Amino acid sequence: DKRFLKLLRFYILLTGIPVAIGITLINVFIGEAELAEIPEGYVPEHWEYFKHPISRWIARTFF
Amino acid sequence: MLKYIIPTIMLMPLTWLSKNNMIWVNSTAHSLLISFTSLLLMNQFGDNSLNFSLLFFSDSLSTPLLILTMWLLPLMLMASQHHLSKENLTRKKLFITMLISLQLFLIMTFTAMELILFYILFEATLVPTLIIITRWGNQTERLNAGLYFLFYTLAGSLPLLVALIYIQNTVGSLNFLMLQYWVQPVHNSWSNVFMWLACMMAFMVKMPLYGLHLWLPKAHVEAPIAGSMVLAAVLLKLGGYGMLRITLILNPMTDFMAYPFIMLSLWGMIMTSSICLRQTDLKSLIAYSSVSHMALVIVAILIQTPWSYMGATALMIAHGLTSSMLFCLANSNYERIHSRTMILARGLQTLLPLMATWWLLASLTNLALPPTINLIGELFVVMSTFSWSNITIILMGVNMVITALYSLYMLIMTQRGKYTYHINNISPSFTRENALMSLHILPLLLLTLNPKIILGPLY
Amino acid sequence: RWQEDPEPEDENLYEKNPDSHGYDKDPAVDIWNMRVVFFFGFSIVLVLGSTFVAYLPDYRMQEWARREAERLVKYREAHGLPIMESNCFDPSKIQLPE
Amino acid sequence: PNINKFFKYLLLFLITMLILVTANNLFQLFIGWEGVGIMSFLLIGWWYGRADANT
Amino acid sequence: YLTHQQKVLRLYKRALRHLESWCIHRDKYRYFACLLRARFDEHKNEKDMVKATQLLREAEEEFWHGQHPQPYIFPESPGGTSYERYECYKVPEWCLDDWHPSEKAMYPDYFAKREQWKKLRRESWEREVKQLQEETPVGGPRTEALPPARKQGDLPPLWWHIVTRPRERPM
Amino acid sequence: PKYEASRLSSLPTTLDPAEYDISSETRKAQAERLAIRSRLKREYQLQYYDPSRRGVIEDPALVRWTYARSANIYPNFRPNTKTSLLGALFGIGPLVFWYYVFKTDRDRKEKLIQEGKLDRTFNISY
Amino acid sequence: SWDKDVYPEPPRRTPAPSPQTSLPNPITYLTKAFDLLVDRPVTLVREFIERQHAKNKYYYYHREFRRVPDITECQEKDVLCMFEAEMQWRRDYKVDQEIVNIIQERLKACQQREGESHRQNCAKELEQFTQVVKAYQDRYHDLGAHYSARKCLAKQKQRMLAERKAAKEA
Amino acid sequence: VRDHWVHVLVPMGFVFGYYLDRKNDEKLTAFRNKSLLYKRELKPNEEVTWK
Amino acid sequence: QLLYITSFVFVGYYLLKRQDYMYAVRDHDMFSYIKSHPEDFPEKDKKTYGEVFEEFHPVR
Ligand SMILES: CCCCCCCCCCCCO[C@@H]1O[C@H](CO)[C@@H](O[C@H]2O[C@H](CO)[C@@H](O)[C@H](O)[C@H]2O)[C@H](O)[C@H]1O
Ligand SMILES: CCCCCCCCCCCCO[C@@H]1O[C@H](CO)[C@@H](O[C@H]2O[C@H](CO)[C@@H](O)[C@H](O)[C@H]2O)[C@H](O)[C@H]1O
Ligand SMILES: CCCCCCCCCCCCO[C@@H]1O[C@H](CO)[C@@H](O[C@H]2O[C@H](CO)[C@@H](O)[C@H](O)[C@H]2O)[C@H](O)[C@H]1O
Ligand SMILES: CCCCCCCCCCCCO[C@@H]1O[C@H](CO)[C@@H](O[C@H]2O[C@H](CO)[C@@H](O)[C@H](O)[C@H]2O)[C@H](O)[C@H]1O
Ligand SMILES: CCCCCCCCCCCCO[C@@H]1O[C@H](CO)[C@@H](O[C@H]2O[C@H](CO)[C@@H](O)[C@H](O)[C@H]2O)[C@H](O)[C@H]1O
Repeated sequence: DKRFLKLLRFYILLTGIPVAIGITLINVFIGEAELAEIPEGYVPEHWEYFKHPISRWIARTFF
Repeated sequence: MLKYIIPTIMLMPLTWLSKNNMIWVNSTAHSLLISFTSLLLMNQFGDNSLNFSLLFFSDSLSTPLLILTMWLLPLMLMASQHHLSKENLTRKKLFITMLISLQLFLIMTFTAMELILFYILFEATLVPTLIIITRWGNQTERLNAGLYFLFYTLAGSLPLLVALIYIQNTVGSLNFLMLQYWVQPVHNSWSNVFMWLACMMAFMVKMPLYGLHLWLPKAHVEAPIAGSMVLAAVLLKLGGYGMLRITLILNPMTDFMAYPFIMLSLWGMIMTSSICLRQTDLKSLIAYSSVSHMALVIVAILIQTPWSYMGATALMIAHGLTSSMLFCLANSNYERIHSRTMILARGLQTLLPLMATWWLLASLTNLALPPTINLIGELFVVMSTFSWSNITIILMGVNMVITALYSLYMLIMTQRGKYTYHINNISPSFTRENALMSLHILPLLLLTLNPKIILGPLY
Repeated sequence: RWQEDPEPEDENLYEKNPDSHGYDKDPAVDIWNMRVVFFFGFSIVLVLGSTFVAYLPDYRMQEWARREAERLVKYREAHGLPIMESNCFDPSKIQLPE
Repeated sequence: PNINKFFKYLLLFLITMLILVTANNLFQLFIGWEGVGIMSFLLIGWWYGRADANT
Repeated sequence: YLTHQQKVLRLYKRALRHLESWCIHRDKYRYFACLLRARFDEHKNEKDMVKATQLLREAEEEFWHGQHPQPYIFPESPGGTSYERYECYKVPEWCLDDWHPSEKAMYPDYFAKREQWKKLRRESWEREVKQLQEETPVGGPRTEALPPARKQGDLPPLWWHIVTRPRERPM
Repeated sequence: PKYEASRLSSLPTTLDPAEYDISSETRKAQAERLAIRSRLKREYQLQYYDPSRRGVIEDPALVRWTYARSANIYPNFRPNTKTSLLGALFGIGPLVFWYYVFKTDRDRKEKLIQEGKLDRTFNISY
Repeated sequence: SWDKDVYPEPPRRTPAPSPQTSLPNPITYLTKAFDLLVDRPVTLVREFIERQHAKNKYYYYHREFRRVPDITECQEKDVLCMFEAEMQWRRDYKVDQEIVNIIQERLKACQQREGESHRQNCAKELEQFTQVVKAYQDRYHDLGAHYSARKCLAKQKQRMLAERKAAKEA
Repeated sequence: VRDHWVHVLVPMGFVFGYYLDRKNDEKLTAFRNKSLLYKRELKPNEEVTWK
Repeated sequence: QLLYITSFVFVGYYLLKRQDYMYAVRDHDMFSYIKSHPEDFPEKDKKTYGEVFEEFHPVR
């Protein structure tokens, strides 16, 4: 039982720490988009209608 | 959906071309990768569904069921590889092939745009399921359980075939997007009463509705663990998913045709919940618990309100993980004592401390402790049936009491008290077993942090 | 009666391998089986999958609807219009029977 | 021997009560409502080898 | 299965314990304990057993009327407040066979001595079975009683689960 | 004041008049009961104490009990005036009862809504 | 940060401290300690983060949906027109849910803000909540889980027919 | 490698499936830039609005 | 194994050709008959949903 919990803890943190650190760096050194009116005659890409950088990347890459 | 159909198909050459000793490792790893990619189906819009092509579409209803389906396959391989260890290699691969082919049919079933295509795949799932129960079930009664399972389904599904073909002749299409726009009201007549019954009974038998449920306790007591997991988690939901779709074209006749089936469900859930208090076989008890939980889903679908449809969807997902957990927990005891009798091995918390925690967590979700998605789904149904008729709260409330009693009774009887003196082979929980339990409960409890993704189209 | 093999005795995996994870009799296969399950199950699907869900771009347009509602409530109250009307559709576009 | 678990259950008991007392909506209140009930079950049946405690 | 004497002596013990529950105070209980003992003493030498049975039956009816509804119970007696309290801490000795080698390594002396007991159990078992065979009538045993060992070096038949049972306060 | 037994409160053994009137025929029966119990005890203890055993001591009494409580019922079931009347009384009756309770409640509610006498002022969730 | 007209707030009126005691106010000193120990370090970290954000300014937009013909202008069974009319109706339905939520939020904030005087001082918010709920109920209530623009239009016409009938007999 | 060549079957099945899903879209472009909601004018370098 | 594939494909190709031709003939026959009998296939007068009356069935 002790071994399983250590293994479960290790594999959750294996990617859990890189993701937690990666989000903190993204939030600090990139930041969220700021709301702006669509400039006249400009057509935004579908991924430009979202605020968070990770959300924009998800929509751009996969959706 | 081809990005999921083809890699699912590729699991079969992978299993057959693997090294003899790597069939479980390879099939488990790659079906987890498929499960990972299934999260791309979360691209859902507020107005329109995700319409891939002429054959397949996904919306907020089928998407959570698709993700549950693809998640269950690696869990089923984990659960099966131990009791199949003695089986010869070719028959091990045939077992895995039946599981893979079941997933292929299921993902096509939940995304089929045309209702007759949905029918064929809805029926195709019987074949591998029947083979799994009758070929790899343990006891003599698996043959009878196979027959009851097969003929209960076909007795209802054949009339559905006639009704579906009849609808296409009259309307010109069975495409579900087309029916959304060309649906016409169903007028009162004896012809329409039987069209309604033909459109619904097949899904009722699968749910199962109280009175047509006797095949399900049989199937579970005889199925291998993987059979029980897929039966409880997904195959029951084929009925709910089917009902949620076909009720579109049955209005307003459902207003009065639903009454007998609401009475059977409302009273049925209290009967089946009460029955659980006296069950002597652990698998049979969990099976009767499913009938009670799914009676709520039938009521929710039949009263057709936004709150009831959201609750029905959440309940289907929540019950899928919980009932699959409970069967896996019961099976892990079976692999030690080789009996399903609940009263045989007692006081297991003294011998298996961590497994008793999984037992506690599974029981708490089964009785719908807030804020689990089990409770969210049940609560949304209770809220909507109260408006339908205030008196239903008495029946809903009584079932909540009985549900807690039998869930904790199962926990108390098997885990607490004194251990049985002569049972001296209770070996420590394996890493595989602990991982299997946590791969059920952890996604279940994580869904509480973002419930909207399991609430369905009405969200 | 007939010629049938006796029932074999159930084997405890821990006897031969006290470190067994319960996946396989072969210790090397047993450890690999544990690793794929734990890595692809927990590290990938559950961690990255949970992260992916957390950042879904406005799932089903709930956030856009709130922004749109704010825009309409602002414009309607500025111009002295009803915040919401009982009629979803313009009556001038409807021809009642009789 | 399980004093550590005992103090964890006492702390969880207290947390679910504070959720109950500070809740501003009925669903949040219900979380604390049922939480204290379940923590009562686990602490009343602390000595689980005893049938009377389980009852 | 109870003789007349056993029934009388059980009622005497039971009646005194309910009397003590009513009286509470030791000096008061001593006074009425002697009065009750006198009542049993007057009919001590009854010979007509029909009369003795009638006296016992009437006494039991008297006890039922006058019993305490909430008598004192020793804490660890059945129905007491500590009954079965420590059963959750009692672990059977066979569980040590499943310990990981590193767990066993923490108690090298305990497990060396444990192997001696297992050896003693193994080498004694065949003789224990044989002794029970040759001492049991044809139609199987008629009572639950078990015999002692007869020779030197023998152990009493079926001793393991009595000798190695969990301690009453195992933690 | 005599003891009155009930289903949920048995007669105390010390007040049982058959407890004292014990014949040689009744002592013979008690001896035979103790012989069956002792024979089963020995059979159990020989396996329970066997050092080489690892597993479960299958108990036929437990197997018979679980078998009787399920598989053995329908074969020994006879449709007759008792099971049919109990089958109807507690099988169809509750469904008909609840149908009328809910149907009557919903007809009353629907008639008030159509006439505009049911207060639904803030009812926009359903 | 948000539009004050959409989420209005009365001008806040705080009384000035007016001690009638020689004892010091412990809250005054804890406030100073909190400002020094908690707020200032927190503010410094935020200002560092805001400086990084100012180096990477980028924008996102609120999607604009052009109006298309509604279900009233669609020929029967013309799925192409029905589809565009139906999707628009679904978007408006989601917007109307959030408009009710904004009004409910105003009502709930007034109730807390006005304290024991809320029954009198929140009349305007209560009246607005009552009207929008009535309007919302007329549009969308009773449509069922399989709702649509078609069913919404049918409900409206039933209401229009009832209103005309009553007006005639008057 | 002869040891680990089976591990490409499912990943290649996903790539092939992904590719065929995109091919499916090329047959459903009858309304690309023609819906009343989204129809607009093409940007100077744009050939199609989506693919 | 190669001839099994080739034989199936060869026969399959011609069976598919007949399949498609038979469906082309069905459409050709149907459209000609509709042209020959305009009186049986009148061009439908289509009303909008604003003009069409549908009953409302509340779900309450
Ligand atoms: C914790 C790890 C999680 C892994 C999954 C997420 C991986 C991707 C993380 C986000 C990557 C960066 O995200 C991306 O950054 C740039 C900002 O520089 C944004 O790009 C935007 O701003 C930049 C200026 O910086 C300009 O190019 C432009 O104005 C605009 O495109 C993208 O809209 C955003 O989506
Ligand atoms: C839960 C996690 C799921 C894990 C899934 C793992 C499989 C991932 C499959 C990746 C498929 C990427 O597929 C490819 O990605 C690139 C990103 O450069 C996209 O790139 C394009 O995105 C959009 C499309 O309008 C536009 O900005 C532009 O055309 C281009 O940037 C392509 O549209 C897509 O063809
Ligand atoms: C033109 C139409 C015909 C198209 C044919 C295309 C594929 C032709 C494949 C020829 C090679 C097949 O290879 C033959 O089958 C399997 C898989 O390799 C091998 O044997 C197999 O045994 C077990 C699985 O049962 C595994 O250890 C491993 O998959 C492999 O060793 C045989 O030792 C080999 O002789
Ligand atoms: C209402 C919609 C669904 C209706 C479905 C009804 C169709 C019939 C389903 C079961 C078919 C099984 O077919 C046959 O049934 C009988 C009992 O019924 C089984 O027989 C079993 O029950 C009978 C009767 O108690 C016993 O005598 C027999 O020993 C036992 O094995 C047969 O072994 C099975 O071959
Ligand atoms: C994107 C796709 C991701 C798919 C992930 C699939 C994970 C599959 C895990 C495979 C586990 C490793 O499989 C195993 O590894 C070792 C080292 O490479 C191989 O080679 C081994 O052969 C012998 C052992 O008999 C030794 O020399 C040594 O132990 C090792 O070199 C084995 O022949 C192979 O069976």
